[PDB]
Amino acid sequence: AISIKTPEDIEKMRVAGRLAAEVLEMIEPYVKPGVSTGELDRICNDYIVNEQHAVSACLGYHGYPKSVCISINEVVCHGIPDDAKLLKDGDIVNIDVTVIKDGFHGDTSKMFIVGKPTIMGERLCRITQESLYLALRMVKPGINLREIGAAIQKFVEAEGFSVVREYCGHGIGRGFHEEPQVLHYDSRETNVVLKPGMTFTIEPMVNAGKKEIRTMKDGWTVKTKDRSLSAQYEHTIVVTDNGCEILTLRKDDTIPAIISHDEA
Ligand SMILES: O=C(NO)c1coc(-c2ccccc2C(F)(F)F)n1
Ligand SMILES: [Mn+2]
Ligand SMILES: [Mn+2]
Repeated sequence: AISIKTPEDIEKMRVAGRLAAEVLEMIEPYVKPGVSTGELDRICNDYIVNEQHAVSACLGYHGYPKSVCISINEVVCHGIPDDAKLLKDGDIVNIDVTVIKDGFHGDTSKMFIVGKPTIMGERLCRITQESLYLALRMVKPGINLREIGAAIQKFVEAEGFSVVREYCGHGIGRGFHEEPQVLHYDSRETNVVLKPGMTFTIEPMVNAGKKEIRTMKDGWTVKTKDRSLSAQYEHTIVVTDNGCEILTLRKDDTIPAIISHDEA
């Protein structure tokens, strides 16, 4: 079933979501040419543990050995922080954070552009964030999750990009992954009517090239099959009585935290 969070549960999701957003805000001035993804991981984990008094949900997840995932360029997801992998001018890089605080999870990611943007890098990051934002503006009681997936896929494909099918957003709360599955494309299997107090993520992975992906021999790193660039942004939300509240909003987001469809 899909759990409906109590007001107290929602407040705990606000705290966890704020913490996960705050990791992303904290790490920003370290994301520069020449830094290793392994150092960025250590800076995040020390912050989560020592400052936030929280835990990373990534560490030990199915045996995953690091505290965040960092995905550069044609790495779609689950890039493993490594001391030998250096950021460089023109890179696009996703940093994906999940923190557990007081039993609740907050899950969020963004792209950073390192030094001077690529014109595809700029555009792929912007359109991927806008695909997330257009989905967030659709969330309100009574809409079907299926409409939202279809809208994201229409928007991304109109820009000549593709949506990765293997991964989806998800319910979230005391579990890192709960019902429902939030697909970022249209499917006949999606039939979920949203109600106030559902909490879930929207997190499209968008390739500049074709949709197919492949996993490296390391068992974790996922890349586009065509080696096109790939981008992702993720927010955790709660459905409210007339819209949604974005639990993981950052100062650099350009969508409001509270979206309401009442008035009109
Ligand atoms: O919901 C997720 N990210 O937003 C998610 C789901 O599984 C994972 C995953 C999968 C493989 C390796 C590492 C991870 C995780 F550590 F959780 F980020 N992330
Ligand atoms: Mn995530
Ligand atoms: Mn997620």
